[PDB]
Amino acid sequence: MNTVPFTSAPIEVTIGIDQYSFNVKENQPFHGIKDIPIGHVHVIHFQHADNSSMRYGYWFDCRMGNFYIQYDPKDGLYKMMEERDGAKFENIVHNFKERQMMVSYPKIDEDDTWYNLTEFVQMDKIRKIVRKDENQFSYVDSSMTTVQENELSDPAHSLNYTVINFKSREAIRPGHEMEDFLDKSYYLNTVMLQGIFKNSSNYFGELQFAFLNAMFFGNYGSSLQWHAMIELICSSATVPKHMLDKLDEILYYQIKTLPEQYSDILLNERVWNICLYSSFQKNSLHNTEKIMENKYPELL
Amino acid sequence: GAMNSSNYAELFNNDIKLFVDDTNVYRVTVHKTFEGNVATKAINGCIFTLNPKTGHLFLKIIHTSVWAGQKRLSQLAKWKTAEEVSALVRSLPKEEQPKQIIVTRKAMLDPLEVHMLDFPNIAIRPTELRLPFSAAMSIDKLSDVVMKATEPQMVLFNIYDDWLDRISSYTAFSRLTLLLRALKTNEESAKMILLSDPTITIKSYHLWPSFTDEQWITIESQMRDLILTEYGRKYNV
Repeated sequence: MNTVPFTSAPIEVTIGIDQYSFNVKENQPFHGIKDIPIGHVHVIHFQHADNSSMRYGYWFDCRMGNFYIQYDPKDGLYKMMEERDGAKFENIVHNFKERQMMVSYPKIDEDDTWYNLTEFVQMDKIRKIVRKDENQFSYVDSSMTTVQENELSDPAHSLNYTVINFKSREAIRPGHEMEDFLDKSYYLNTVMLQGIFKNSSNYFGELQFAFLNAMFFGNYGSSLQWHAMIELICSSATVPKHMLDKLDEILYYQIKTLPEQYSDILLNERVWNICLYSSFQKNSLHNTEKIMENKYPELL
Repeated sequence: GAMNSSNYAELFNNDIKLFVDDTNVYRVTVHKTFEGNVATKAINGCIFTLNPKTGHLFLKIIHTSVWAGQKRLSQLAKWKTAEEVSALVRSLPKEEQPKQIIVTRKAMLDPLEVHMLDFPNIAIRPTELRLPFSAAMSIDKLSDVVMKATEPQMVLFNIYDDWLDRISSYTAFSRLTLLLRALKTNEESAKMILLSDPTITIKSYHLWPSFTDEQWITIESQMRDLILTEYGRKYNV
């Protein structure tokens, strides 16, 4: 069980850790988050009480170093940093725990929600989508644009999701225009799975990371990426059976976790209607179709 | 985006453009089978590809053999149309290639866009205009070459005959759309109006009769009257 200490909390802020969240008051003696489960990526996220615009946060894995949060009064945000001195860090964490100034990652033992949302998400893949190679952790916020969004403007601060475009030469083989446009199996299996992702795990990892950025930061380009990756599979007549079974589970936990109040901005009516009712895979997502029909029948 | 009443003069500027109409590509007669079920029999069709500035018509005849053993023919017809338009653009010298293609039906946008990915500088556009190009098979000489075809064939026409010697493109296109609108609303009546006076003939190298300027005005008036009558009938107004 790992710890992300905080130097202090000088400004009033809602703090998120994965799917949990806590209100901290201006100058409240809050010194961080303990009992963080080893074995998963995590995201620690922020919304200032005074500016409910700019949700922002840090993807990290405690196996990769000792990480703390410290408020920067110049840049006006909670910043993640690495402590390279192992003994200084253990000594800081031990004091804050003794003084019980830390909230406990509040995991219910029965509850596999975070595992289910992050099954294929790897910290090494996050660091290729979010490029800042001098840090072991990755910053994301509401306003960051995707490489694809920039083509249709600062590359340093962009989300480098794999570009998917159904009306592109990459997607359509010369002489198989109608076939490749109505059945995207070629684009999914040869171009994307064998060509770029190499395996279904890396594909699912990017899909899951795009969803979580959409949900935790309301990042619009992430939302577009998540829908595109769903639609490419649902619009393919030929998908390995294990990928369909696993997609059903992934989407089930995503729909189960989505705040009921955000379904109107985070869910694309056209894509979901097409995927559940018209697509080749319309009969292949039983768990996903049941939770969508019971929780968001309006959208459908 | 879409071509409408507001951006109408753009049709007659010096940027090469083509209208594509796919409404006569897939044509059937519906009949009873011996067992009393219904079946279709396909007949020859055509893609109607028109430069509205020059009057040049690229009539690609669609022979019934292209449908043999194919499923979902009304969907395939949109893709076949896009394949043939794409092949036509690639067969034209660069300086003759269109800068825009306007499709008369929105269902042609995705098929044409996907066939034309090699031509990112050619804009594919829909239109708000309700163009009567479906009535092209009411022009006797176009109907005759489609129905006699025994194989795939491209036939070049000028749908304005020699009118551009006397009138602007704008005026030629308005005359064309009025003739086709009449032919579409009441074919028999429209055709009586065009051929009633036997002294006015159709030249071997033309589609329409050799009307003087004065006779075109009378003809245009008869077509307007035909259209408004049928409108009162359709709508009991």
